[PDB]
Amino acid sequence: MLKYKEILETIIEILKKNFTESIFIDDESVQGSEGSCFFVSILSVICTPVMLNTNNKDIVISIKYLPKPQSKSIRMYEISDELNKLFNRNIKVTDRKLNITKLEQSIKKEESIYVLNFTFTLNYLDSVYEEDVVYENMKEINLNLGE
Amino acid sequence: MLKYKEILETIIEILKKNFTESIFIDDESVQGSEGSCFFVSILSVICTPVMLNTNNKDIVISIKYLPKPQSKSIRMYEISDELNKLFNRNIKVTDRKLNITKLEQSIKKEESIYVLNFTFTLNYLDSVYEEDVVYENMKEINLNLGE
Amino acid sequence: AIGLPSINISFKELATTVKERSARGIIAMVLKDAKALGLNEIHEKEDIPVDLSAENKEYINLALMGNVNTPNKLLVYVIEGEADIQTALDFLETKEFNYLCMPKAVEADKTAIKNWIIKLRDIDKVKVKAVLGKVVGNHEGIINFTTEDVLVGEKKYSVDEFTSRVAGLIAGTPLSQSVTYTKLSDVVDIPKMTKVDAESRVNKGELILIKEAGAIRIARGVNSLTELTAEKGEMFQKIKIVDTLDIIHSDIRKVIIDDYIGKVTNSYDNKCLLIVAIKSYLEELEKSALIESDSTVEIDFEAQKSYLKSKGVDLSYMTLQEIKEANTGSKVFLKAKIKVLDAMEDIDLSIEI
Amino acid sequence: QKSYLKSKGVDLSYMTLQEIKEANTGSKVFLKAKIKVLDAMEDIDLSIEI
Amino acid sequence: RKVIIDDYIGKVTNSYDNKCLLIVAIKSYLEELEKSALIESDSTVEIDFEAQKSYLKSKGVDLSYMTLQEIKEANTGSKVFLKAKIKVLDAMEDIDLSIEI
Amino acid sequence: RNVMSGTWGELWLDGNKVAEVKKFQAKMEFTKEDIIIAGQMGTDTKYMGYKGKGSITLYHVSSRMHKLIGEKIKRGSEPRFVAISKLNDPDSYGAERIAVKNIAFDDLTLADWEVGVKGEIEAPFTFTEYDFLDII
Amino acid sequence: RNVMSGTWGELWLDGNKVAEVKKFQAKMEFTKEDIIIAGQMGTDTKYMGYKGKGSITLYHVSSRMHKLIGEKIKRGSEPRFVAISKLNDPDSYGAERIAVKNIAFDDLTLADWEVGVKGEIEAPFTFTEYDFLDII
Amino acid sequence: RNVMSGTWGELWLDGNKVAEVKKFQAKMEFTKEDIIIAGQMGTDTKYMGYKGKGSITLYHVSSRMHKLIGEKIKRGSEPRFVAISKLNDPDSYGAERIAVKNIAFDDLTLADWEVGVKGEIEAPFTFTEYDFLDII
Amino acid sequence: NMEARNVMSGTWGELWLDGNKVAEVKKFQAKMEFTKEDIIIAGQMGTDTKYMGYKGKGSITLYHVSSRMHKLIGEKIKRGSEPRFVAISKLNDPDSYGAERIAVKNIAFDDLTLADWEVGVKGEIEAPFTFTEYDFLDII
Repeated sequence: MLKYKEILETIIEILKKNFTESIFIDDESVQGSEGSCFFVSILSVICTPVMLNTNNKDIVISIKYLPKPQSKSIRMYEISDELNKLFNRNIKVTDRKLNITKLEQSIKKEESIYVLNFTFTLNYLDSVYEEDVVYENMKEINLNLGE
Repeated sequence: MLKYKEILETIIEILKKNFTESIFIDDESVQGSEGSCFFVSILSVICTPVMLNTNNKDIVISIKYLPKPQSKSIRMYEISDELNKLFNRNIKVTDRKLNITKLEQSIKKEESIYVLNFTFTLNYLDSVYEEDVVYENMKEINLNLGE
Repeated sequence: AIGLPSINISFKELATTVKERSARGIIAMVLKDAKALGLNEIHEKEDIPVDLSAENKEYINLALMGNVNTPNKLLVYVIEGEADIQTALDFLETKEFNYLCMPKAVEADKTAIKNWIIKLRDIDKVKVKAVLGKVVGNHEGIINFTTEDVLVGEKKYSVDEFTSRVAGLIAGTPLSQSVTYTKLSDVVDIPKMTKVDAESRVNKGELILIKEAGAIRIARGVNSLTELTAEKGEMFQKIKIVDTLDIIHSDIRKVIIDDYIGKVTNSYDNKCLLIVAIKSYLEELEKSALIESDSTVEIDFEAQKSYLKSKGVDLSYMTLQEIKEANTGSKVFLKAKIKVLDAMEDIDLSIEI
Repeated sequence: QKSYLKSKGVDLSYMTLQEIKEANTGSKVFLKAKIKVLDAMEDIDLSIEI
Repeated sequence: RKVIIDDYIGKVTNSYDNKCLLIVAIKSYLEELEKSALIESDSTVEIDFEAQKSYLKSKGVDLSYMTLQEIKEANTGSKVFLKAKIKVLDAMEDIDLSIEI
Repeated sequence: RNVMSGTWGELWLDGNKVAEVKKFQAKMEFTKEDIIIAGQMGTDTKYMGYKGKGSITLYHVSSRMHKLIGEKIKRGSEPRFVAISKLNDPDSYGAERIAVKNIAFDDLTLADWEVGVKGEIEAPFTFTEYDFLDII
Repeated sequence: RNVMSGTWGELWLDGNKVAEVKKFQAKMEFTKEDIIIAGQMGTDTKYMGYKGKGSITLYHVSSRMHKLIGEKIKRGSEPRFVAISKLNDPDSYGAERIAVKNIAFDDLTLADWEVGVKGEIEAPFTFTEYDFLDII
Repeated sequence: RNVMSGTWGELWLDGNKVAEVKKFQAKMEFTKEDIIIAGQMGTDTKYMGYKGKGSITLYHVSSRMHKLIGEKIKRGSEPRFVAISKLNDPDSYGAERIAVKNIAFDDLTLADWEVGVKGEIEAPFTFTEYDFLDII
Repeated sequence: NMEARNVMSGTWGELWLDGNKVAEVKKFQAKMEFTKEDIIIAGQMGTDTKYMGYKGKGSITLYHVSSRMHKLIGEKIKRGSEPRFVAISKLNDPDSYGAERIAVKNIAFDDLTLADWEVGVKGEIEAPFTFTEYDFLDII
């Protein structure tokens, strides 16, 4: 089908092109980094059967910005306004444009620092197609009359 | 009826065939394991009477992946996309195909690490059939006329 | 490709619009004499080869008249007087026929004829019938008849030569009705025999001739199948039912071999289409009131289960629907249950004053 | 249009059909038409049942 | 044959309307022949659907989507297929008469 | 044995498989007339006939419904269709097939859409007679 | 003593036990006519008769309802049925049985299904007379 | 392949693009008459015609609807309009266009507002005939 | 044999009056009433009838699109000369077996409506007529 790794790599590629700061996926990197760094991950996936063969899937994607010097809070709003432009309507992966139904962001206090959380939801229909087996030709077809 | 152990063993067998990493059920093993290991358990079971003899049962099954080296976060998404194929529509236990109504997964932060949680719901009707007792033949059947 | 422009007008007769499928009425008879060696099919009574002997001519005459209608087709094989038993049969195998009678009915021929009939009816799935005098084999294919010293036309006939007339009588009758309890006027006189003897013979042995009321008539004309099996049942003992079943089997074999072999791949959908075609054929048979209306055809669960067991699938537990749609492979197994209408033979009526 | 875009080095190994139909062709426009031409009757067949 | 060769060959296009006109002309000729008591007027002329289906399947197009009525109106190229049924009269030659006294 | 689920529903319309489908429904209403018999308080009823009704719901993947009837309706000729519905649940005991014949549609939806909502199309219909296949 | 629960409900239709059943209901409506008597403000009513109504709801395990009436309805002959309902709660004081007779069905549901929903079938009906057994 | 979303909806009214639009809807109801044929229990129907209905919903950015019909209606001359709706989803296979002709509006909303609520205007209409473009 | 679609619909009817097509037609009707006399025969209880003649009546209904009906007869009625007209009605339903076309000749109108209007009500005109002769064309 449409593997999640492809979507994740596409988002990482976009963020790598646009922003100079490093992008990490695992927690040890964001702890070890000496400067501000992005964090990208898939939050939740909900699959619902709507057809005999197709499924309705909703994907929520979370982007975080963690400023380590912590004196660069205005840069957070700058990055938010820059981010808002890239994800207007849809994103393109394996040439299948996925509608972005909603955009939500919030600034909350985590631990002793303030971080930016940016989320959006994708919606698309994906289906499984089972393998087709080749059958032999029929010969010597007999019937019995029990009654 | 349909024992839960059979369903659990079927799921463990599928995961053992597909993935090389070890699968554990108890907490001491996942704490003691030196590498990434799966965790499989039955989350909740809800029974509702819909007939004189049958019951409607909903089963929620949880699969967890805990990467201990913690530098293998991309392997988490790889395992998620691999898992998505095995549990498309239904699973087969004691030759009774059980419909899978919904698929839900999420990546959250637990303790100091990030883990993958994968859930799905099964729905089927199960019934109890009481024992039948053999009765004696009737003889010397008398009636009294009180009035 | 491109040719000269042309206009063509065609005139043809109206179509008969009858399928005709397998042949319904056709008789085969073998007799041993020196002349006219080989097959001599007889279209009608007027043309009889003169080289045949007088006794053979009388045998032809016995085989000629039918109970209700003249026989549709008569195939006669001429075998030499000393000629081997086997060769005639093997030659006839190539041709298709419905009924076989051997007027000599020598005790040597009965065993080979019975065995050959069984071999076709079981091994080769070819439905054929043979009528012989003193055969005891109670297979549904074998028809056995016994009546002593019958005198027809101020001359005495033996049982064996009269079996030819009996076979012609059976073959003449249409499928809709039965030969049971019918009057034949040619037989002027019969040996005397009581009703109790006739009942004792019919209940176990061959069909026999009896005299009652105005004329001498057949008595409960049925094939003798005294052994009973759960699959065959009692209905297989009656001659009309088994004849109708054999006609159905041969016709459906022709229909199957025409189109639904080797031409298309076998899938569950193809099996459903085949079942639909057979169902339509059975409905058409019902339209003429040969069988019952509500006959049903479905996949043979038992045969497919046995075949899958032979393949080592080990279906100790498996869903029924999955078995009915499993991967059979080269073969297709079907089972049909039908009901065959029988002519009225016994009537009960009660009146209150 | 697919051939022309291939000549331009777009490398549309994967690309949506609708996007190809509305892509930036440039100076040229490519069209295809399917029509059916009526032909005078030349051969006639007729069958009659008595 | 004479009428067809003289009039309808090479002079008009092959379309459903032209086929209908040719059918009407043939039917008119049959009606003309009827008054001579040679044949009966019940005769009908219509498009042979089987021949058209055979022609289309020989071409190889897929006729599943088109409606059954549409198949008759489908283009048939140069070929034209027609179907007719008639009944031919005869003079009385055998007479059976029975009277009841 | 389990109640057969509606997920495993397939529909063929005029010999063409309808891949996109959400609901199918066919129903039969009998027409009854009240009759009062002298001496009886109970009011018995007489069966006079029946009428067929049903509807189909499907996602708006393609303009399937237009091609069938849009051109013909304006011309004044009404087309009649045949539909087959097969419901085969692996858990259930068996599969049943219904042949609903002589179908006439009540309405045609040219276009319908709303911002943020996936297209959904439903079409009621009426039918006269039916044939039954593959009983359970 | 406790109110008898609806879980312990059993229904026999034409002598065959209906294993799959969700609800059963039988009811009796009286027909009353308003009569005004001179000198009285109160408006008294006269009893003129009754009509019987009810419905059954059951899961779509099998094509039970088709075999009963589907073939007969098209031919024009209406069948009449007899149903028995027994409600036996172990907590309650006793069990009661109702014999509802001369039942005629209002509709027949050939097929109905929706994605993700278990099949459910309901069928209204009307009846004329009843007999009562095993009073409480 | 995906179901076309309603977000990518564009509407042209009388050759002028309607930038502000929320919903569009066009529909066709057929008129059927019940006919009972002797000897048949089924009740077949005859097609007698059709009627067109639809509605538009848009935000109250400007007084667009007034300029079209407000002056003409009071004078007694009814104007007829032509509308085109195009639905082009990038995910979907293609785009379809509908030409709905001879449109007559049912009502005119001079003013409507409520405290704390953005202005929203909807207007039903009826149409006679249609033309179809860019099939899918 | 019988199918519901075959029943003809009145939407497809059309009318020509005096060789001109009348587009704003609502309904057309023509009928022939036979005149019969009761005759009693001696010895028979059943009363029999004798057919003696026929009389034709009909009517036309049409929307008040234009003042067509005035121009035909308004002045000639005052002058004392009564006009006569010929009407042709053709009913052609595509589902039906075929179209039928009946021509009605020697038409004389019963009345003329100068003006008939009411507020809030669309205009309509109805005119009954009597005819004498008719011919058949293209009947099924």
